[PDB]
Amino acid sequence: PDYYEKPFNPDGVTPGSYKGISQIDPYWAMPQLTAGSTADPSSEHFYE
Amino acid sequence: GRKLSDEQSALIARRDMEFRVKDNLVELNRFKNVFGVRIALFVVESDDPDYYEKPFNPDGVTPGSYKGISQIDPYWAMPQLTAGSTADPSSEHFYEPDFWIISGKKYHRSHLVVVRGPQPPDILKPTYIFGGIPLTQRIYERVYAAERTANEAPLLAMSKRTSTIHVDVEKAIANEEAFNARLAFWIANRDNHGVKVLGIDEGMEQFDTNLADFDSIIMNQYQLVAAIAKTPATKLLGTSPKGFNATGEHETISYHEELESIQEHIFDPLLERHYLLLAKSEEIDVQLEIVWNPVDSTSSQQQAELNNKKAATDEIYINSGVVSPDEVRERLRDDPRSGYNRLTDDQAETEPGMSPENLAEFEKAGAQSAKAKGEAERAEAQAG
Amino acid sequence: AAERTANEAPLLAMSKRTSTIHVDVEKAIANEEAFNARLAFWIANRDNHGVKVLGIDEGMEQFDTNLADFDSIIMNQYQLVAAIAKTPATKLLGTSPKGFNATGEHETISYHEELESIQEHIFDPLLERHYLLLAKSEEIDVQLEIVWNPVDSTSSQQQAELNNKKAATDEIYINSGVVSPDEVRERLRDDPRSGYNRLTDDQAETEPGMSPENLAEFEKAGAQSAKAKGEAERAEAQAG
Repeated sequence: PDYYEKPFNPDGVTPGSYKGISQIDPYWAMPQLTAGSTADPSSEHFYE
Repeated sequence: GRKLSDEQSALIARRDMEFRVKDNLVELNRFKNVFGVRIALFVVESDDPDYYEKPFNPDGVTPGSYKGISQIDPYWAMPQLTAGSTADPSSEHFYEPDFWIISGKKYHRSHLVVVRGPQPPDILKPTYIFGGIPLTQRIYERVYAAERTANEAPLLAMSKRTSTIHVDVEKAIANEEAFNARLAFWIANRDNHGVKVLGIDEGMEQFDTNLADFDSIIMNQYQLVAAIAKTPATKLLGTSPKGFNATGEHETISYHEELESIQEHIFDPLLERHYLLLAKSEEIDVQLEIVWNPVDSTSSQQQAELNNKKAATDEIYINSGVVSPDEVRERLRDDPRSGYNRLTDDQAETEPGMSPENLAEFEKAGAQSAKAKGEAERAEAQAG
Repeated sequence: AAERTANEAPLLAMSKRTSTIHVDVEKAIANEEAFNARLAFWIANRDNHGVKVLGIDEGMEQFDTNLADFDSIIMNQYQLVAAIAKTPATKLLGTSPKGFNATGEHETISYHEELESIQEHIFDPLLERHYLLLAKSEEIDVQLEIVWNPVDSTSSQQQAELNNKKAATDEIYINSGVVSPDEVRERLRDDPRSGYNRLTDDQAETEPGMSPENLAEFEKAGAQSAKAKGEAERAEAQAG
């Protein structure tokens, strides 16, 4: 029910589950920032 | 990956002949450029009243049902949006019209083939009624400007010089119908090597106009028009504009590349769908693929040293054994540009590298080897 | 800026020439509708070879505008526009701008360089993940990657002269035994620009140096060697 919410795992691929490619305009998507990404600049994942 | 027999080749050839495929392709591209969106419909006769309602089924084709291709102008059809198409941006078919209204008849999207020009953003799609950006909208203003600038020059040239004289107009209007007659006589008989006589209190002056700058403006406008249409000016105008280089080395390359892009994008899907439907309609149990001829066009000479260069390469390969005498034969047979196009059904040598000279030395080397082998054994008779 | 500057010139060309006449306006407004009629007749029938009659106290004067400077401005603006887009102007406008030399050799190289930069950066990760996920979904238990075709575009003459030069390289290595005839046949098969795409499933000779002429000289040298050795023992049969 929440596969996209979990982090990606290649081992979870169901045969025939792949359907196609979807592209979204920027005004339909709103990014969300967590406390982990804004912890300290020493983190490799700072500000995305 | 192999060549089909002659009977179905002739069948497909004639079928395409009475279907006017090339006309359909040309009109498709032309009206797509003109209107920004074009609709292609494939007519297939079925007994189901709602065959077009159901999504297209490849296996639903009945023999001999196909009839041809029809194209619909934008102002006849009316798109319709289902709830799923406008459900959420996550869908792969967001803002994709899944139904079209043509004179009250419903057609599913899968049954149609729609080609689009430039793609507007999603928010601008409803304004364009889910269509591409028209080229006429992009070009009409500049076309008008260029045409008006071109037309203006002869009008100024026709009135380049004006001549005026001064005279006591009171005495002129005192008794005219003779003053006018005299001046009309002068105008009628006016030329060089004649003398005009005036009084001491009058004068005469002339004015001109310099027209030595219109050409640059006209050529700049025409160059801009050529730039808008993504076509070299040497085709629209038939000559490079004045003062511009006419090397055309990269221009022809870019034009050929654009033509290849058009071939890949617009003509490929309709042709693929047509050929699939035709093959399924006439019991053709072979899968078909489309290969395009080279877009570059050359005169007879360039063809001559084109063919010779490949011929030289072929001899290098066959003597080295990498290729065989046969596989070059049908390669030449498949190429229509090759000079030899009336080939028979005869077959050449199939073994790789067995040239007539290579085959000649095949037996000569082996035969001498046996003689050499026996001689050593014959030498072994003595000293033993 | 470039578009408005381009649009300005034809309008000024339309309004290039201005003509004026000085008359006694008081008399003209004393009784018009005939002055207007006469002037309208003059405008309607105006051309060269015609003469205009004026009073002794009147005068006529004309003006004109020089429009020989717009072209350089327009081409400079368009050159800057093409510079911003990191694409040669010869493709945006179709020709090199006025006054700029048109060698164009290095600009094609720069555009090509930007082209494989785009190919490596934008297109590569999406397509790579797509192929990985397709392989996982379609139970294809083979690891695969992506290799890119050359970015340049060539004509028939250029392609033919390209293939001919490569053929010489193939022949020189085969005679020296660097590569095997099949190992270049497969390369010839996979090349898209190569004419030979109808190759069958047959396999050619597999070990390097074993060329059709290298066949013949091999057995003769091999066979003649045995003959010479046979004579060696035959010769030594006598003299001891």
